[PDB]
Amino acid sequence: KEKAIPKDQRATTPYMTKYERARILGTRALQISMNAPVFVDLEGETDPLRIAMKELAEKKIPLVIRRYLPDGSFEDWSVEELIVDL
Amino acid sequence: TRNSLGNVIQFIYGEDGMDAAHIEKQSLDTIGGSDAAFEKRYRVDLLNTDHTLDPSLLESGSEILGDLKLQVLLDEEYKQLVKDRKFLREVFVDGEANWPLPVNIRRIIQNAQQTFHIDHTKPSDLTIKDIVLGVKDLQENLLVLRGKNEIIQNAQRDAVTLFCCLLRSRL
Amino acid sequence: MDQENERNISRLWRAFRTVKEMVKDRGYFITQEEVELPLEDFKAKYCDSMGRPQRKMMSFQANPTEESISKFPDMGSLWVEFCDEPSVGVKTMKTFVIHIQEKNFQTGIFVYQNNITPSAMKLVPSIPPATIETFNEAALVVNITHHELVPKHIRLSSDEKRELLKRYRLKESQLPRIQRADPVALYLGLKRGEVVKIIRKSETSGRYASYRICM
Amino acid sequence: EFIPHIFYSLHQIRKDPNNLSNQLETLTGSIRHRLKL
Amino acid sequence: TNSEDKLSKVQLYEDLCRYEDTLSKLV
Amino acid sequence: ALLVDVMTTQGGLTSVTRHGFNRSNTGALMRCSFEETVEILFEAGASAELDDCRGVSENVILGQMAPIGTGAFDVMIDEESLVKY
Repeated sequence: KEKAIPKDQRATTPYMTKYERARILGTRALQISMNAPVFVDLEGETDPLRIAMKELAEKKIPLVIRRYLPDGSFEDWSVEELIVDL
Repeated sequence: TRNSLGNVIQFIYGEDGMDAAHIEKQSLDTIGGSDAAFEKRYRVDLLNTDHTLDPSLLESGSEILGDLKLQVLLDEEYKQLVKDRKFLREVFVDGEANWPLPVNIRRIIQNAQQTFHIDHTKPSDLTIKDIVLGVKDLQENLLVLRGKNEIIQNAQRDAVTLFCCLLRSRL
Repeated sequence: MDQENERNISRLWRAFRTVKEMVKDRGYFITQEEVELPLEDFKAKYCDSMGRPQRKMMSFQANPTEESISKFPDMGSLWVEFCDEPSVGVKTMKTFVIHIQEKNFQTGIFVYQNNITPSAMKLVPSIPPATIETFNEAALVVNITHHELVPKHIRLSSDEKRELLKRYRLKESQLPRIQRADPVALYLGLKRGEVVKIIRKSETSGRYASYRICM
Repeated sequence: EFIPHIFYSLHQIRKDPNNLSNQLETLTGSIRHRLKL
Repeated sequence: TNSEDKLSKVQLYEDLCRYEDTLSKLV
Repeated sequence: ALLVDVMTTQGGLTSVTRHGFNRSNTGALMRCSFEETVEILFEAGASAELDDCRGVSENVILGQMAPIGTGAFDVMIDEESLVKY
């Protein structure tokens, strides 16, 4: 647990890349398509990808991204606190 | 920028850390031109009749004339522009002005003029203090590297030098 | 006054100025006037009645500035000596080595004209911790560091090396490397395991700083 | 201070309306500046 | 919140208000 | 700029051939991928060379997920937000 960086000493970008966005959407779409509970008010949609986008819009995806520094340490960022461009 | 073994090939990608598809050709206006044109274009003086602001341009043009702090700020700005001209002529010894850079400032200004229906026939309500402080603060709020020791600070200023030069040139 | 005399005198004066520039660049204390000494004063001082260049009187001792001592506490005085013989014999090299050792100098510069016998250079690494470096005369006429394509290099202290290594979180075998025989490395006199910083111009950002290690 | 400046600009309005529209517009802008502050 | 209510209570506040309104009409 | 920096990063001019890149310190399978396969394998065996399986070619040979873009990070579950709902 020595690798983990304290929250105050986080020196990575506070925006989320396109790769992280695509990975998160894919994971959430798979979990929804495997009958996982939905955290938002579904309105007439039957596609897991669109419901994943909808959950992302209200920032309700309960996932955490771990970013690997080259030496081996890592930095943990919640999906709620990552700024997503539109 | 590293490889599979971890060896550093570049300490920053491209030396400024910019994407290759967010870069357009823009002209640095400080390099070229004779000294007379530069002086006429960028110098403003509140005590000499030669280089005053016409009061029909600034809403508070009447009262500002003869002030002391304002001319000190303008002098600092002009010294910065002179140093920028020297540095830019040191870098590009050929004297060329068009280089690729991020953000098309001309289109942003044109959009501001088109959206707000700005009429050039009326005085504007701006303040010299506000313009200078706003430009300096915007320079203060451009970030590519977010370290905290002095090394990263020097690296980040080195990265954003030329863009700050263009930004000072246009505003 | 045959033309070869003044040709050799001018080339020797050029080499002297270049060596002074190098010693100044290594962190030592050299005045600007001494660097810009005109060739007339050089002829007046370092030539005999027949115009023969008296190299033996050009040997001098230099000491580091306050700033260099503050940055490098271990830095010490330097001695430089010229050799009159076309080829350096074993006895001359031994005498120079003994002179350096008895003066207790940490480093010395030995400039030779044409060639050095192998037995003479056998004694080069035999005096630790002193360092003996040789510079052929034909290669010091023109200062390399004054070219347009050579950026400006700086040497780094132990503290600065440690701080950079920690901040970038690296092990020294992953940085880019620079050899020993590299001309700028000889100019600066870099040893094994020393880090040199490079400042360069760039079309994209204006200025850019790189680093390298001497391997 | 804005009071004496408002007074004075008011008086050269009421004294010289025959000034060209440029002066009138600039001076009204000046009064708008003073009351804005 | 009561501060602005107290400020509106004194006459000179209304005075500056309709003075601003009158200059708005003039401009 | 990247190509030039790669070609002159080892302190000298390293040509883009087998002599320059296939004689580097990189992984054995990576180097044997092109133009000197069997000899490099023999030499790696004789010298008891250790491969680290971090490059793209080593993760393509073994049928795994290379750390390339979407693969540069890990996705993990946050229990606090999940319980909070």
